[PDB]
Amino acid sequence: MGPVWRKHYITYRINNYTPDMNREDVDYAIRKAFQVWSNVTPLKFSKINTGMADILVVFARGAHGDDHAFDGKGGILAHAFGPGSGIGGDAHFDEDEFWTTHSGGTNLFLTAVHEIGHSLGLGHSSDPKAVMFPTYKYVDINTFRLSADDIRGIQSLYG
Ligand SMILES: COc1ccc(S(=O)(=O)N(CC(=O)NO)CC(C)C)cc1
Ligand SMILES: [Ca+2]
Ligand SMILES: [Ca+2]
Ligand SMILES: [Ca+2]
Ligand SMILES: [Zn+2]
Ligand SMILES: [Zn+2]
Repeated sequence: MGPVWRKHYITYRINNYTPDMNREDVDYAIRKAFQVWSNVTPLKFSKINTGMADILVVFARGAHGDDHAFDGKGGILAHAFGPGSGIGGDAHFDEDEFWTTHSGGTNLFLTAVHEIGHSLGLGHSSDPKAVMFPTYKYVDINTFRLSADDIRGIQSLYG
């Protein structure tokens, strides 16, 4: 009749690669960040460095055409949205910061999971084990999973 994707296919693209780390690490963090949600949600993501994508990962520094935008080390870690026009879909990371794969300062992968969840279309959870929250909490990329709470939120992407 019939169903009915929303999306099904999430083609995504990076615009530039942060010099703080080597490119492979950069796409790796984001790749894995994507892959997280792609495991729990039926959303079938695909990074294409060449072609047309649904969403775009922005890396700017300071004022990039937002009011708040940026603030160097701290403040906003990153800003992304799903269900909105224009910018909606797209995910803006704090390039001005010094992101790390290891625990270091801020973990790229960690914030990425949060913002990429926004990209799917997630209204901020209220649980500290959940990653969707507006907050930040150091999580083991060893243990690597989502919270039961968070899992309800993400299943809410239908509906
Ligand atoms: C889970 O990873 C995160 C890292 C930093 C933040 S943040 O508190 O610095 N910040 C960015 C963010 O929440 N993006 O979705 C919100 C800002 C309002 C302080 C949030 C989440
Ligand atoms: Ca910042
Ligand atoms: Ca967009
Ligand atoms: Ca940087
Ligand atoms: Zn922005
Ligand atoms: Zn957020």
